[PDB]
Amino acid sequence: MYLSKVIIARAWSRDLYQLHQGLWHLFPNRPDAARDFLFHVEKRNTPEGCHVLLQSAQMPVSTAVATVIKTKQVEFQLQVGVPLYFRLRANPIKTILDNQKRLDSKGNIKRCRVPLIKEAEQIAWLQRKLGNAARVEDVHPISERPQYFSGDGKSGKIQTVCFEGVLTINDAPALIDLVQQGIGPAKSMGCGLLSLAPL
RNA sequence: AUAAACCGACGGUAUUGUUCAGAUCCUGGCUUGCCAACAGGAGUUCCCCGCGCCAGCGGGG
Repeated sequence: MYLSKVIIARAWSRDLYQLHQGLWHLFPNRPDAARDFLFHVEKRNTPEGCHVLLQSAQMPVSTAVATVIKTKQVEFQLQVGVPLYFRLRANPIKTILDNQKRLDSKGNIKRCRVPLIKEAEQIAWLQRKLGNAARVEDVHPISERPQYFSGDGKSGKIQTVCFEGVLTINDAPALIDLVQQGIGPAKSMGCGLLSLAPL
């Protein structure tokens, strides 16, 4: 597992799709299939590009558009019952089936993921996702701008929520699994990266 | 097919050498951009795949 800080040129950073496709070229294997990586956008505006915190299973190699600043080999050593700081940009949703009777490819009724617009439901979603791995001691749900994107031929939305707070570890391997694999949908759109720190 | 018809105005040639546009000059003095203002109602968020479905839960992009 490798943790890095990467910057992407503005000309290759208009949509989250462009961020994904641009970050992709740091690991040349086809088809891996991958992503074996997660990332979190901290600064969105140029120059030089957009700053990103990239967790991966390989060592990134800088390209023309994607520039690595620092790289780290890291082993998460988590102890039980220890208070920690956490940050997680996530996509809290509810899969429901459409009030409009739109049709998918199979001729059945289409489903839609909808944002949870109430704090209680978001926090409930969070502690639910964590489960027996950890218990949320304190949480700040930061409301973000709705993100839009393009490609391949579809224009869609990703409403994100940025959780920042304190938690306590109950089970370490489960939490390591949560960090490594990611939490929630839109993992390719810069969600699911759980960042931890000591207080 | 007409004072028409047939029917070259043709050949040869550096415009050349010399030349500071120079010296003098504050654009200065006087100026509030002020008065009024919840962003809140909203769970739609576009494409696949697996398992559910008076519910929905996930995995990819």
